[PDB]
This record gives sequence, structure tokens and C-alpha cells, in this order.
Amino acid sequence: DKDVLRDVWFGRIPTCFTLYQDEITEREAEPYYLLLPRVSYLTLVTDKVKKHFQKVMRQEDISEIWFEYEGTPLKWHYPIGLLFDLLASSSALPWNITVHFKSFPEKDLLHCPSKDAIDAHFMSCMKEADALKHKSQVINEMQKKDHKQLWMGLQNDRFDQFWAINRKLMEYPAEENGFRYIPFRIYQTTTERPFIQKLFRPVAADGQLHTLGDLLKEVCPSAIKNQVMIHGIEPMLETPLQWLSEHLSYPDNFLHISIIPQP
Amino acid sequence: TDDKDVLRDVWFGRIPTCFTLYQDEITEREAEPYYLLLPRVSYLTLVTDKVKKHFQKVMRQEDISEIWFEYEGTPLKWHYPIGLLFDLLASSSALPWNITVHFKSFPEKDLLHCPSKDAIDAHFMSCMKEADALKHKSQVINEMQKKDHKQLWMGLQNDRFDQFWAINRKLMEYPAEENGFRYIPFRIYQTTTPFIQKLFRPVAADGQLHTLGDLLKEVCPSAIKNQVMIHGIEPMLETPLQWLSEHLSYPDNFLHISIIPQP
Amino acid sequence: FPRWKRHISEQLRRRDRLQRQAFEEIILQYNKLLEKSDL
Amino acid sequence: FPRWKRHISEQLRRRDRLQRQAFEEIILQYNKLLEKSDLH
Repeated sequence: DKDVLRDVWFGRIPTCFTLYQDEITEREAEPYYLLLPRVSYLTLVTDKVKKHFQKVMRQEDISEIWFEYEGTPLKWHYPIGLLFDLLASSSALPWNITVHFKSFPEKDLLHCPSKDAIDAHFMSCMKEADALKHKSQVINEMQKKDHKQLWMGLQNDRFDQFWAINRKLMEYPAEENGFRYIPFRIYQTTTERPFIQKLFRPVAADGQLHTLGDLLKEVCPSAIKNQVMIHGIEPMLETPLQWLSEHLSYPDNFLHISIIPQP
Repeated sequence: TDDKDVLRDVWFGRIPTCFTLYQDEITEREAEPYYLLLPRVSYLTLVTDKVKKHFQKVMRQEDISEIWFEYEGTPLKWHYPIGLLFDLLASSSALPWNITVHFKSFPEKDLLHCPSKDAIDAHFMSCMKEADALKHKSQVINEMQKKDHKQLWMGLQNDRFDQFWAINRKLMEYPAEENGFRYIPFRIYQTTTPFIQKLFRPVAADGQLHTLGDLLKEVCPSAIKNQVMIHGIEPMLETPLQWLSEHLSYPDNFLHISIIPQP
Repeated sequence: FPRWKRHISEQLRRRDRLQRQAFEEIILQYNKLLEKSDL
Repeated sequence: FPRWKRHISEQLRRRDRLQRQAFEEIILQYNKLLEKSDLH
């Protein structure tokens, strides 16, 4: 199973960053091509983009940077993979993202905080995830130095360094035979619509393990015409939920599941 | 000129291709790979003049040797159209198509030489003349003036769709009473570059139109888990063969049909 | 129109999407940079 | 290896052929050329 973790982690998304046309440039501006980590956040991967376009604009021209796809702004705290699966799966590669330096929508999009604060959203997501899995038991026993290693493991794309700590977060007491609750979030047609996150257990009353279909039957019976997409694949609805929470989660220990129609 | 929409999407079919110079080749300077979109219907030797020149600069003024192309150890036989080569050799692999460019060690007994563009012109006409011999007992290709033959060539070489089908529409026409070509020009390729070609008529004594399935049942009975590929698509077996020879042939009026496995 | 003609012409558009539309834009920019890199 | 696990592992490789392997090498090559222009 360790092979799945590695190809989930090292997943990529070819992306084309084109400067929004409205923007004025001293000299001509090239698109920046790049492979974004599905598990990372737009917050981390874009100083290389900000720096690329830094050259062609005077200080007066430059403002806070933000990203759009097809008119809709991109949330800084949704994982890059999840954003793509939900919003751009049907379109043609590479992922065409528009880069702005003007007209930030203060009404519809959170600000890009210090890189410090995406780290905040990451750790709160892990904390919430751990609360469902363990009654918050494990992440409260880690040294602070471990929280910054989880973060810097995600940040520097070092797999084994990250999963050095994260493995403990995936373990459970033998008698329980699975997590208490599974940390998951379901997304429907757009980012703006509120995601679903309820309580649900990976082991039944009988002792048999619950599947993906059980989660969907219980939490979202509209996915049973529709496509269920996790990290760019459609796992069989007969897939045990506990295994999915263990292997197909994003680094924030959550199962970001997309519901999208065909084709 | 029946369903021009299908004809144009076939004619303008492209294949993303990566050309890398072989490592053992003596260079005066490092040579970046040449990226290109190759026309599926043209010939490898006809459309690579820009690639050849790119590597001429890096290499010494000696050698000054004929250029050849290799795809993972196998020399590419330029008599086969670019689309057929890709479909047959590299389609199941990942884009772009990775072609190695050589200049030294020409495989004299494995690959035919291509000395002039005139020689390509020669091969092309032999293929059409063979095609028409099957369709109309050589009646149409012979009754056209030589100014029409050199127009078909100049149409393929210079990628002008209208100029080509100005002449080719006659070759796709048949006597109304026969309701089909005399014989259908086709070649079926196995995994290696020895093809199969017998005689086959588009209409039976029943009067019914023969399909692609009827053809394979009588000519290549080892398909049906094989996939049948023509211009990169897998048409329904129920597809009438006469319509295929009219619309899914290459400019040499042949149905180059590749038989590949799945995945 | 008939079943097969629709089905055939669909994949031609699907094929061009998968094979041409994806690389057309990047390959064009790659070549433009390549020529510009010959000073 | 049971049905779902095999099938999941295949898509992950299928996904990498289509999304990553297709663009990694050309994007790489594109950037090396770009530095040469920035530094004219």
C-alpha cells in the first residue's frame, strides 16, 4: 500500500499561468508553465509565479496577487488538486490559470495571508481531523517541533520526512479496528457552495467495514449520473472507507471528495 | 466531398512530437530538443526539414550525412504515413512522441533511403496509382492530366486541404450503377512494421454494404482483446467500409488500419 | 445522423483535444523561445 | 490484491501518464530556455 501514498503525494498538475490581459507591462509577458502539487496549496507555489511577472511591471502597476480560473477566484486554502478536480477536470491540459495584480475581490475571496497563516489553516485542519479520528489524542502528544516538520515536509515536497510524523496520525488502538470518525469533506458543483462534513464511522454495528457508497448513501444520496472524484481518480464505491481515509487523504488528513457530473 | 467536417478533422490531425539528437553523435555544441506538431497524413521525410536544419548547426560540417529517425531502437520506415507510425508504435505510450534523430550509422538493410523530395513524390504516386487500380481498374488516375497529379502532390506537401480535394473528389467518386468502388484500398498492420492486403469488394450479391467487421472477418480473423485503430480512433465495427475508404483514408487513398492491444 | 457517423466524429474531436489542443499552445511558445535563443 | 485496490492503483498510474509524464519534460525544457532570455 506504501506505493499508493507516494503517487498520491507526488501527483502533479501541469499549469499555465497567463497574466491577465488588462494588466500593463513594460515589455512582453510570457506565460509561466509549471507542475503544481495536488496536495499543496496555491499559497506555497506562487512566488516563482509572482517573481516571473515581477520583471515586467513597475511598482505602480503591481498589487496583491490573486488567481482566477474562468471568472471564479481560486481559494487559497483548498488543495491545488481538489481545486482542479472540481473546477477544471473537463477542460484541456495544461490548467489555464489567470494571474491578477489588480481588482482583488475583497467581497468574494479571502486574502493571501503570510505563508505563516496557510500553515495555520493546515494545522487547524489537521487538528480537526485528529479530533474525529482519536478524540484529539495524538496531535496533543507531539512536540511543537513535529507540527513544523509536518508543515515543512509538505512545503519542501519531502515525502518520507512528512510521513515520519503523519504515520502516527494514521494509527489506531487494536481493539477499535479503525478510526472513530472519518475526516472528510464533500464538494458539489462549485467552490462557493458549502462543503459537506458530517459524522460517520468506518466500522459498522456488525463489525463489517463501511464503504464509499455507505458514506454517500448516508451523507449525499445525489451522487447515486454523477462522478465521485478523489485525487483525480474514481475509486470503486465498494472501496472500504477506512482504507481511503488512510491512503487517499490529502496531507491535512482529510478526504477531499469531489462530486462532479459527466463527461 | 460528402461530409467535409469529418474530412478536415482527419486532414488536420496532429501529433505532438519530441525530437532528440542521439547521444553518441558528435556535436560542436549542446542541442536542445526540437518540439513539433507532425501532420498525421504527411510523411516523416517530407515535414521534418525544419528539424534537420536545427541539428545541422550543432554538428560539424562533415556528416553531412543523411538523417534518419528512430523510436526506441526501431528505425522509422518513412514509406508509412506519420499517423500510422505513431498509432502503430507509440500511441499506448505517453505523449509527446519521443523520436531519436540520428546522422551516423544508417541501418542500410533495415531502412530505405529518402534522397530527394521528388523521391517522396514518387512513393506517393505509386500508392495512389495502386489505390485507383483497385477502385476503378486504373481508369481515373490515368484519365487525369499530369497537371492534376502534380497538384495533388503540391497539395500534400504544402498542406492545402482545398487544393488537394480539388482533384481527389473524382478519385472518391464511383459509377452510380455499381454503388461502390470496384475494390477497397486497405492495408492492415500487425505489431511489426509485414502488412496484410488481400482483395475485397465493398458490396455483396445481397446488395448490403459491407462494414469494417465484415472485412476483418474475411481478411484478419484474429481481432475479436484487440483494438482496431484508424487515424487514432476506434470506429464502430458497424461502420460501412465504402464510407471509410471515402472518408477515413490517407491522401494516398489507402485505409492504413493498425491493430494494437489494450492497454 | 446514423449511430456510427456521430460516434466516429466525436472521437476525432476527442482525439484532437487529447493530442493537439493540449500541446499546441505550449509547443508554439517553446519554439518561439528557441528561435529567440539563437543570438 | 482485491478489486478496488488494484483498480485504484491503475488509475493513479493512468493519471500520471496523462497529467504529469506528458508535460514534465517539455515544461522543464521550456524553463531552461526562459532563463536564457531573462539574461538576454
